[PDB]
Amino acid sequence: KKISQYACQRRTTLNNYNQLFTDALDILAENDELRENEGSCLAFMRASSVLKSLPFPITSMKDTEGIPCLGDKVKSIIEGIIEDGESSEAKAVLNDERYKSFKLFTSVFGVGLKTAEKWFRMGFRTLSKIQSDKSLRFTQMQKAGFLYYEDLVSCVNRPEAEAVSMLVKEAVVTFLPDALVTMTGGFRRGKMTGHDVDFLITSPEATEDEEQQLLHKVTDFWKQQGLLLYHQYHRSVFERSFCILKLDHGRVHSEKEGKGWKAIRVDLVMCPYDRRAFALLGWTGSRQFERDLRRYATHERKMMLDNHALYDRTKRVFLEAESEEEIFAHLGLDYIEPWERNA
Repeated sequence: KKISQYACQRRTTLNNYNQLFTDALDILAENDELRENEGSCLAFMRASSVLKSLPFPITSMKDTEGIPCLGDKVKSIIEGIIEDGESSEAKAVLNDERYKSFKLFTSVFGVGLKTAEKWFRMGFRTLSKIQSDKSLRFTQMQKAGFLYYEDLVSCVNRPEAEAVSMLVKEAVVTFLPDALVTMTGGFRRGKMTGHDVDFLITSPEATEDEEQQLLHKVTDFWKQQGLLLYHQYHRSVFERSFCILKLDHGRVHSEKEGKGWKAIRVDLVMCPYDRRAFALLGWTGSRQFERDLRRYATHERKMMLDNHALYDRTKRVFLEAESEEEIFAHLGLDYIEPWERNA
């Protein structure tokens, strides 16, 4: 069996035998991303992704034979790690001032690349200086990011994601009692931690007006309960909401006070019932698994896959699916479980 270049033709569990290589490659991809070197970034991400799927650790350069997405630049990074136990290249990025600042500024909710470049070019290097500056002005998203900084930079754990899950279902069934709530993202793929909790909401019986208003009702309901700390909606091409919820500690059933609550990033997506298999596939990730799913669909099958449909260009028909298994089968792909999509 020859290893495929597509992550959607590989099984990638959270058991990484090559973390010494993939951690170095992820730093190198992140660096390029923060410099807007998209091509160099995507190239590092594909190499990192293929090594995460390996059932054994690389111990020599010979172990690298037959593996796709392993260019000449990437091979020199691999050899360097085999020789020293560390990547001088990734260590350089870790010591780079632009990398250090961009990673720190974008760690604030509301801060993207244009805001992080602006602050860096003003001579700012710490959040303390940003926050106390009397001339800087911030967006409502950034103020929330600064206000709940420590809680948001703290990992969201599985008991917390479940405590959030209960709050989402309770709020949703108040307006659409037949609605299906599904936890997506890294938590669906078996991750222990995340930076946020994602949910997909859908209703068999709901009308166009009912699905358009549900996220507004859910948030108004949390606002009346005093649980909403921040919210931002985004029109349909799905109805989305990006919140910051107040999560009381008494709601968290873990093995483990000083302020009995934690601010949690929650993302909600409402989708029409007949597009649910596509939305679940699209919102489960990982990001590399999606990119390869769409790349394989286009290059191999002459099909167009997105978050709401699968179109066959040869047959001139949209392909229907009531499940992710049906989408895989239409793509001519063996089914890959959510826990094998950690590409």
